[PDB]
Amino acid sequence: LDGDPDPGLPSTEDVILKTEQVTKNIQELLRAAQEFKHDSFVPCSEKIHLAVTEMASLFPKRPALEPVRSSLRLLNASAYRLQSECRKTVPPEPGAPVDFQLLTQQVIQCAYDIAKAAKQLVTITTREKKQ
Repeated sequence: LDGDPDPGLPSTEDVILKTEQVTKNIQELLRAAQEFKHDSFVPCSEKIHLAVTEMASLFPKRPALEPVRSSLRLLNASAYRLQSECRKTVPPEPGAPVDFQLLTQQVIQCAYDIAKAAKQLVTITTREKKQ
């Protein structure tokens, strides 16, 4: 803990590496989709959540940024949706009941959303001065 909300970020570098790593984790989910790797979706989605939680963890329990407050909602929700979506994959036979075709669309939408959501977070830190 500390007290009042923070205007900017604690560590500039930590943020960059935290965001840069997020984009990479997402690529794993996308690449696995095009290569039809439902079994790789479980881990690919998990690794992505780590970057999301790890990044948010660096932030205080009470942010002082307008976009930071909302960004935490979409960011956290992004990793949550991907986990729940990937959680129900089609590792079994190809004739399974699950809609494998729809699965790829779900992971792509979530991955693309979380990936783009990071752009707004990385740009906010760079543009920010905290002086």
